[PDB]
Amino acid sequence: RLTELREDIDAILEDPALEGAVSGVVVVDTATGEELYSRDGGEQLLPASNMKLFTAAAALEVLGADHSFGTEVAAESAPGRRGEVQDLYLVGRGDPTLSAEDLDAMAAEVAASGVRTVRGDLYADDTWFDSERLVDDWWPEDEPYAYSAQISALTVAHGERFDTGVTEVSVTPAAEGEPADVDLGAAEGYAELDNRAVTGAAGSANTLVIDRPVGTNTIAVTGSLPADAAPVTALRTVDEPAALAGHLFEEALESNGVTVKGDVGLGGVPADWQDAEVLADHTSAELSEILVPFMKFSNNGHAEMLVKSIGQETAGAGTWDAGLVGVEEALSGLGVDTAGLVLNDGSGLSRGNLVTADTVVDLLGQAGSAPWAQTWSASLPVAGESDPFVGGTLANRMRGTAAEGVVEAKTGTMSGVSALSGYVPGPEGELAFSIVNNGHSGPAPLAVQDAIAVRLAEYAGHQAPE
Ligand SMILES: [Mg+2]
Ligand SMILES: [Mg+2]
Repeated sequence: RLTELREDIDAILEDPALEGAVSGVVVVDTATGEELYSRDGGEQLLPASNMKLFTAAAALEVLGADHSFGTEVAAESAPGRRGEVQDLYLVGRGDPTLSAEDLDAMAAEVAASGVRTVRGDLYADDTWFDSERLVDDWWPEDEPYAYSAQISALTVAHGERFDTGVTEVSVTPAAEGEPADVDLGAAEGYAELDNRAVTGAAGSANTLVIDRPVGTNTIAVTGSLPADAAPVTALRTVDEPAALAGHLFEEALESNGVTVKGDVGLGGVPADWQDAEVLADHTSAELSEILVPFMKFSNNGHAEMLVKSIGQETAGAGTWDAGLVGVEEALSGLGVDTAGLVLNDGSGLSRGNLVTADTVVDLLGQAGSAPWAQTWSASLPVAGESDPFVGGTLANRMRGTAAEGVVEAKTGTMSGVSALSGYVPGPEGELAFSIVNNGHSGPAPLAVQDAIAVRLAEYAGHQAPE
């Protein structure tokens, strides 16, 4: 039965989609330690989003499953008779799930604590992390897109997926030949609008492009939207997530009867504030719950914020340098051999990252026997599951195969990089596998990945749901 599987995987790795690609494929029985399959296991390869596996493990190790994140509002002193304060600080400590709703709830707390007037300015404080918004080797053309959002300790998360540092742009067609209507969402009044888009004739081609040109906080909309087209919605990043948070909080204050007379900007709580008055605060859900939308949907901002939070925890430095060393140390401390790990970020977006398939499976084995194994396991996309919060990036892969409902694995993709690594829960024993592909010139080898993962599921005794 073992030689059957090995022959089968060997035949899967023959697929012409892996023409000129390197592939790290390792399968280990986690109960025995038996190496079921190993090809190019020690080879160093970009992991893409599989880097999140290391980040998630480390974050659970360093911060704990029960770790939560805080945001607060501070004035130099409490409001008096007149209910007045001077300057006001919204302070973010790295909550990657901070919503506009949470901002409104804090705005109400500010109101209810007796503030009627912010006579000075409103400042957005994200100094808990450094102001290095983007990893060096990340590509500037990626910057407009949600997965490349700027990293800040104070950032507003959009939606139930908590996509950080973005706004939702809605483009609605008007009459043919009239400008399309562009609604900027949260960044209305914050980001700049450059709407050059038109409504094309009904039945015409949709050529709508929504950009944020590099180094601006302008949403540039170009192209044409057909008169009869459904509205278009896209997540677009903004410059300075904290300042958008500031802007949104300003509106939340005005909405809860708090008049803000000054300006909204970045600034940190001054050193010379002896006893800052916390007028509002908010506590995130615990990391174990945050791990779900992070890992299911592969949230890049979450990963990076978690690296900086690790940096803060191990070193009081909300920093990639410190956080990445913190990941490496936490992984070593877990028994993981990190010899082949090059860490350049937490998300796996950076092309400076390296792993080996051996390292991943090493990690999977180590994570499996950890006190947080289950929260870690629960965060992983489950093959073929319809519920996006269950199936995540594997929602529409391996449906109607033995893998459906059983294989828990993290996906990874970008140009010339693809990865699938996780567990195949066995009525035999729990298998761990890592499939990392670099180089392939055409379609990502998702069917190869699925083929292996399906074969492993069958091998572990599973059968396709019908
Ligand atoms: Mg606004
Ligand atoms: Mg099943």
